Amino acid sequence: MMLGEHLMSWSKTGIIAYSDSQSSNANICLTFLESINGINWRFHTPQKYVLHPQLHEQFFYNISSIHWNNWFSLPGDMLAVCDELGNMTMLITGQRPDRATTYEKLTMVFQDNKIYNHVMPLKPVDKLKPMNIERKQTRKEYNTSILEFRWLTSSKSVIVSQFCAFDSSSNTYRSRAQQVPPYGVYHPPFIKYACLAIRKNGQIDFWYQFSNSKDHKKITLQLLDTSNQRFKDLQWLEFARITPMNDDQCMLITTYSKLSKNISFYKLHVNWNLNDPSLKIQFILSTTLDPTDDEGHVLKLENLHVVSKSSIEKDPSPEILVLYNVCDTSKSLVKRYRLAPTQLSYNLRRHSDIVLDKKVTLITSEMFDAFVSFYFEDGTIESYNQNDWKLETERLISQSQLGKFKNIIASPLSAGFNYGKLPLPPSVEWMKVSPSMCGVIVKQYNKKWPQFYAAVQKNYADPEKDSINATALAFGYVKSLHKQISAEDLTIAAKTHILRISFLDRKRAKEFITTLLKSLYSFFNISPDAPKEIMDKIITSRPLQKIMLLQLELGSCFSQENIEEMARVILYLKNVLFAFNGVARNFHFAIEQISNNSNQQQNPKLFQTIFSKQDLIHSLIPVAKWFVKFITYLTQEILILINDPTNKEYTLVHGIFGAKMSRTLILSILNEIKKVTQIVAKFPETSYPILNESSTFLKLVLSESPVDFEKFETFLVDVNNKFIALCEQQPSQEREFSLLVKAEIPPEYAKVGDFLLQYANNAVISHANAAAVYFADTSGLKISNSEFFNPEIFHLLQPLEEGLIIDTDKLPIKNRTSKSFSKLLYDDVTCDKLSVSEISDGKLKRCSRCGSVTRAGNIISSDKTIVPTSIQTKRWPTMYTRLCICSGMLFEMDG
Amino acid sequence: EQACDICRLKKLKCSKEKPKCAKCLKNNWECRYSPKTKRSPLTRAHLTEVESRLERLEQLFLLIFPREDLDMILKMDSLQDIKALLTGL
DNA sequence: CGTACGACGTCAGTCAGTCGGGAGGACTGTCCTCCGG
Ligand SMILES: [Zn+2]
Ligand SMILES: [Zn+2]
Repeated sequence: MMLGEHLMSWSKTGIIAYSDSQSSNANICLTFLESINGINWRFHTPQKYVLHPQLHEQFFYNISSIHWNNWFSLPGDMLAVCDELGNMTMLITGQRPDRATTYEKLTMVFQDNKIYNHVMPLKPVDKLKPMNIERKQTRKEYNTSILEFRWLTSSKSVIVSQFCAFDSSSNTYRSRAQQVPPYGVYHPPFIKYACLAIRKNGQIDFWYQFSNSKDHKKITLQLLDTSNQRFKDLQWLEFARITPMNDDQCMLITTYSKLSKNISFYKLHVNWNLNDPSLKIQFILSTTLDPTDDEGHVLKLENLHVVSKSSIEKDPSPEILVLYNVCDTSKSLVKRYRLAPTQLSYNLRRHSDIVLDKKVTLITSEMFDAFVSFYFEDGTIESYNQNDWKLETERLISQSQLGKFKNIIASPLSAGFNYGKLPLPPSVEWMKVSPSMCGVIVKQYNKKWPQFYAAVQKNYADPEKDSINATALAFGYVKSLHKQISAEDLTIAAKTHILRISFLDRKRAKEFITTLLKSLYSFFNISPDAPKEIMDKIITSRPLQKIMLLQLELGSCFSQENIEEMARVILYLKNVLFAFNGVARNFHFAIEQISNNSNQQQNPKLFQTIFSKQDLIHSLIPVAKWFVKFITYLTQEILILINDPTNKEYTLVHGIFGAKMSRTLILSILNEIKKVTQIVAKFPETSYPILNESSTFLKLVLSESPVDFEKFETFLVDVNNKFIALCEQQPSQEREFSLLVKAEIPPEYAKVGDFLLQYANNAVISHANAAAVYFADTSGLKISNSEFFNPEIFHLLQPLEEGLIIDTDKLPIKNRTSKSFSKLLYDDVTCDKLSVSEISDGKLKRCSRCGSVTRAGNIISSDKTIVPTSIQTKRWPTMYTRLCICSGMLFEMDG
Repeated sequence: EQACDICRLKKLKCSKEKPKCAKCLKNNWECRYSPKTKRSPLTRAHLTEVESRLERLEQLFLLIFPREDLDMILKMDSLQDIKALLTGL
């Protein structure tokens, strides 16, 4: 039997929504990947929901297919699920009727049965009271049973990369990115969205919503536009695959009706241009299938998968891959046809025939990858590229090395990372290769939780292959960022290989990270050795929220190591950057609002405006405490390092000062701090003296700091000048990487390391209290991973043979909840202590990536305000409602 | 005769010399002499070509749709509106 | 404590600069009459 090609859908934001067929109270499930202890990973708790046609005001039906709107450049949040009865239920996540919410909470838009608008936020089944809903099975394939669902993209363009080649002239890998113009059918901006569904009887549907209205509209037709309804209700289409073509507003509805035993072709046309779009249909061609092969063995059509081919490829005609299996023979033939117009001096031209040695039980086309996956019976997967149908896992062996471009690599699968012995399809409910092809998702009958299998490499003892492997995994992320994919699957696969390397030689594994991340900069045309102008662009760049997160996970096992610590402090400094400069721009505009709105004092709008002006500065005080607490830690390490320069465990101090933008970034923070204080002094609060406490406290905390900022300001300024003249003395680009990522100084520059120890003592410490800073309480900075997760789980739990992902059932009884995973003591965004009330209310969020815990995006209690009051004010924590500091997703913490 | 782009835009006497000129030179600006703009000939034969084709498209338009619609289109500047008009058939 | 002086801030007035209506006027092309072929 054919597997569940569309039972599960990995949303582009990481949400895994899959069909549920075992629970008697729910039919759909939601989950996602989260980190257990920074090393291992586990799936989140399943959030079960029940879907029935009568949610608008009772038996529910099974789910037929799940289609996340991750196609092209769509945001990927609006999930539309079609049940077995044919009703299309549309669920929007990440939004509420009154406010914005996280990505694990659902909401309805409209229900189809006639279509009507009814906004209602759904609730989980477990939390909901026991209802009188029973699992009625719609075992009948109705006329309205949707065969294939397809989404419609907008007019936006998508920029991706095609492949990379090894430039032997420079001994480095080079990649080229080509913009992909939209092809097929795209909906205009004034339409909120559009979608198309083909029903098993031939009736077509076209749901759309106007961006300026709430009412939904539906337009329906039928494929066989004959004068008789006798044949209208006869088109029982076995396969109905919709492949958009380069023709404008055209979709090739390749159908195979067993009534006429021919693979009929159709063309669908839509005129967008507020009038309703007009739908047109035009029959084109019909052909018969071949009965026999060349040698005399008969064939049976197992599947009809047509590839969604763009105009980039040489021949844009879609590949109609009609699969045939020679009976009683392990061989399986895949005949390829292409549709072309008939030329004078349409038709199907046969190119060639491809023989496979194992029977195929499932075909899935990858998105934005052009990869057809052949899920054979024995569990092995052979992904053939669309360009040449050459096996990706064996392309390197058979590649013609000689030429201008050598070692053409498109994915980490080209290196040789092959999946292990997957479970047999009979026991498997459904499979799906991960988006980056690094692993496969398997759902099992007797397993209540999804499994996971990663790629392995047999020749891990050969050291000469580390150069290729690091480059191959480097390009894997390059495509993911361009497609806005989380790429959490690729992160797990990279760590397992590194772990096996570190078991034999720990020194070798460290160099693997450095070479791997270096290729990312070359691929994206970003250079850490560039002039200072580009350096400003780097700090604001999104990738550092993810590329730095790579070493945050790839370096977790290395205890007492500064690879992850160096990335976290820079990453948290970015959060520190968003704090002051995020509000410095906001506070600047408040100055002008005072003068122009001074002509109406008694209005009820100015009083709330005045109150909000002095309330905002109050919330910065908890952040400033961690800001001062951070600079003291680095100054404390200066005194310790002088006595014992040979201590390798304290080498993190070198990298922090070595970073070039960090010295400028702190100077900019000190600059705006001076500007804010000067502006506050220039423009103080005079109407209400009681509100001056927050403004006055800002001046006091700077003056009362144990170390003067002006003395510390000159400290980093002098380092920049000395580190620039050294570049002119000898040209080197690895030192830029060393001062930013390695947090070390190369042995060839051992003389440079001695300068940091000697000069730092006389520069700033001479104006501060030496005895006080050494004994100062700077603990609790939440810098190391050891003080993020609880000590019970901060260790390896399973052997590397069993894999890196851990099922929840194997966790300790007291450690089987997300509440016991981390230290729930301090906040991570506003850097404020968490009281018992904020802990117990269940309104705080946890990051599935770095383990951070934050109550951002929620109304703060009255005790945290300037004056206890019931007035609700939307504070700056609302920026991180859905995205964490490390670009991870934030979810409501379970109680 | 031709004044430089900037003097035109500003409406002050242009020195008009070659290459630049007094105020673009002095004031420090890139002085240009743009081509005359192509416009339709204002002859009587041409106004009549155009009035008489507009009239005949109006006459044909009225065999297809009501006069009240004539008057709407004759004023529309938006291409969506000209098309929607037609879509309400 | 009270008065006087100085300094700062605010308001008004004047000057300059710039967008703009449009005058000046060479010119394009109209649109008459009626020559002379
Ligand atoms: Zn001029
Ligand atoms: Zn000029």
